[PDB]
Amino acid sequence: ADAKALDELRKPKFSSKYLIQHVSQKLIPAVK
Amino acid sequence: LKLPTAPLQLSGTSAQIATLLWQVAAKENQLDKVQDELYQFIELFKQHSELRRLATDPFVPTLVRTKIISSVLKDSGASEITKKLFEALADEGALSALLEVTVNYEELMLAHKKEVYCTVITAEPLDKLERVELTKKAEKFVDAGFKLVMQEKIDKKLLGGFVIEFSDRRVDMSTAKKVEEFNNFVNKLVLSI
Amino acid sequence: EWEKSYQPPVIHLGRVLSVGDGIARVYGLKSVQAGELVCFDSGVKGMALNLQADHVGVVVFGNDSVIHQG
Amino acid sequence: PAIDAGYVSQVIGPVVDVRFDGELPSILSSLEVEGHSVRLVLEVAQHMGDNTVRCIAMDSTDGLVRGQKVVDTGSPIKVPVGRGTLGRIMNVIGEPVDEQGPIDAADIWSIHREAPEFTEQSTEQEILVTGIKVVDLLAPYQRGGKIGLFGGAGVGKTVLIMELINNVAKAHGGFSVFAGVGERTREGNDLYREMIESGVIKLGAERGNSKCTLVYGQMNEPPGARARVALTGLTVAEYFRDIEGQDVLLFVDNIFRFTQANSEVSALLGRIPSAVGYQPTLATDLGGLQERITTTTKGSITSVQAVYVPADDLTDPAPATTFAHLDATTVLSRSIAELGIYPAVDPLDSTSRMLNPNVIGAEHYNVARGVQKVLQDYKNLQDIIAILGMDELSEEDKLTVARARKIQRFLSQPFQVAEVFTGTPGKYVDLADTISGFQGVLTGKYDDLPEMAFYMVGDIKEVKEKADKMAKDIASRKEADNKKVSEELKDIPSLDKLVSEIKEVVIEEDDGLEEDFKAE
Ligand SMILES: Nc1ncnc2c1ncn2[C@@H]1O[C@H](COP(=O)(O)OP(=O)(O)O)[C@@H](O)[C@H]1O
Ligand SMILES: [Mg+2]
Repeated sequence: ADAKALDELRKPKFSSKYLIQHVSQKLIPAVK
Repeated sequence: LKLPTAPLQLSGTSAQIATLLWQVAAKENQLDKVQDELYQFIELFKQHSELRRLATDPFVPTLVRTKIISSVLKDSGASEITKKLFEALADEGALSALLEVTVNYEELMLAHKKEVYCTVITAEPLDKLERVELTKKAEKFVDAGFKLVMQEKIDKKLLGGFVIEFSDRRVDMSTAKKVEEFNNFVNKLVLSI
Repeated sequence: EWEKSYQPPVIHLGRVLSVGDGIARVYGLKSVQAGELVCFDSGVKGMALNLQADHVGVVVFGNDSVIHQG
Repeated sequence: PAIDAGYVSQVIGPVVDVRFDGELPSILSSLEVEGHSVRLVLEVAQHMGDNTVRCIAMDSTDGLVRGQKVVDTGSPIKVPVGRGTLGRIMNVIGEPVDEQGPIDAADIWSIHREAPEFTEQSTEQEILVTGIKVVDLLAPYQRGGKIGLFGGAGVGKTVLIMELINNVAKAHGGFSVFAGVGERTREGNDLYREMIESGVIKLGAERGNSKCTLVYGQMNEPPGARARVALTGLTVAEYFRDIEGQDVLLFVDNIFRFTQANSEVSALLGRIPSAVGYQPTLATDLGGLQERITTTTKGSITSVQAVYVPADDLTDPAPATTFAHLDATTVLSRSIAELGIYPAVDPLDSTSRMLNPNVIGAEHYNVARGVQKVLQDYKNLQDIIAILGMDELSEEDKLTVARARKIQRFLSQPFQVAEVFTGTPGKYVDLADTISGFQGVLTGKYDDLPEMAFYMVGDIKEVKEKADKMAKDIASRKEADNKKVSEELKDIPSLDKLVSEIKEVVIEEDDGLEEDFKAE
């Protein structure tokens, strides 16, 4: 699925950062 | 060949990917690792524009999208499950289905973690004897041995009491609806008696 | 006697996805029966006609101009 | 019991989807629903591809929740067949609905089976005399063939099939099976009482001496049940043909209801519709039924299948597909039923493969072809009689008009079962007598007889007898009408003496409706 269980992903809920930290520096030469 | 059964059945074509993902990560017992990885990918889609351009643009070729999702997910300790999932979902342009495959995966894991949510909405901040007496009356609405959590919201429209929001059933034990059903019960008798 | 016998019952509710052309695509209602008389919040009744896998089709016994999404 | 216990996924009317975790059933197999009010039997029609079958429900789906467990039987819908079913009424799943205990079952046969092959077919042509004049004259019924009674909505194809039951089904020697596919429930109760009163159905412990098995899925049943009751009647008849090895009868009422039930189901399976609104698989479903009703080498099934036409339309595809599967066709028309003719057999559209000069004789064949020729030359002149009148025709044409008006009235016949509402007693005509009668009217031996003497009489004696009766009563006259009504000696009492004889009923205080509503 509904909208009520899909709006609640707009708030951050990872509780770990081992993916969004490293690949944020890799993505820009990958699209370059 | 031998896949463990999902705790609750679900819908098609986006919930089936979540069913297969829960089955595979339950064969590997990484059921909370890949949930964290999918949450990280949701926020990663939120952060940058060159990644959501891989899911909303229809003029990106599938070769560069497959090679970008492989060469990005080569490293950083990513699971084999999430890597092969994103490879298969980027080969077919199904990266926009991430936001509604992870919700069905969360419903599946919430069925497994044996934990059901609720939300009690009130008028005053609850005190500790109000709360421990609330849990005994709200547990009688669950149907097995679960871990029903109790969320708190405050809304001044109720004149005391509590309303339980289970996201599928609603128990209105409030006084504002008690007096609302009271004034409806009188006026059906004054017109008659 | 109405207060000493007053238990507010648990009610399984569901949202409305879309309304138009004499149907109400109702989200949820996992415990509804095919042909069960459902009752909207505006008072107008309905019948759970098409129990689909992802919603419940509800025809509206009355004017559907009082029914919104949500 | 985690595996082999599926749950209901979705419900669209009479179409139920079951989703399994493993070992989906084969198509055309029967499922059982756990915790339903009646025993609701599903039947798998498709595989939807997400571990999901798409079932047709043999009862109502009102009250199905999308969490109900559904077990598998691992078999199709299997009905109790044997000699013990003789005298029982069965629904589409083989239960007795006549309340006489369970069915004494020799074997339990499924309703889905392959048709008998090409080498098992029999090629035999012997006549079946029915006593009706139009059937035994213009389209003689094959003994062991297929018979379709077309025509729709009040032309008399359900009266005609009761007349065929009453004529052939008692002088046959073999068994009979009546399969009521979507006709009235009242008609099934009428046939049940009329077969108990006639002795082809017996009750008690002497049930086995009966000669008729009833299978009813009548028109109150949901479209899952009406699509399968013809197959159940076929399984009951095919046990007698295939295992008992003896010749039966199989009167299927309203075989259009089979095609219509499959069209009501196939609207909700999401298939693209064919011509005027039917399913795409009309011809194959009707072939897979109708090719099972065949006479093999070991036995015979002589079927009389009433075929309802929609809105009197023979170019509708549901009867026009059925026209190819029938040996002898008996088309009924409403334009002849509005002329008072009964049975309203259309003589220039009802054909048979038995009408051949090598089989039934050149005398019967030439009489039938002459009758068809006279009626067709009459039908060519109908507009000329309409606008220009009878007073300008040729001599030969206004002789063929009189001969055709005599044979149209002569083809009508009072029925042995229709006298409940018409008064005229029914006349069972022999074959050679009606052949000789139509030979006489074709040659012209009865030109000077009145036309209404031919109406509603059995054979060539009774037309001259009705001419003598109806041409007495135009010249019959009595003088003073011989009343002797007044002054009857100790016969008529007074009016108040007859009033005092009447017992008086009491009036029980204004409908008593509250006393027998607070009782429950
Ligand atoms: N041989 C007949 N003689 C007189 N009336 C008939 C005859 N056959 C049929 N009818 C009339 O047709 C009516 C019923 O037709 P029916 O057999 O029910 O056709 P259908 O089943 O298509 O409606 C009866 O009320 C009856 O009056
Ligand atoms: Mg009828």
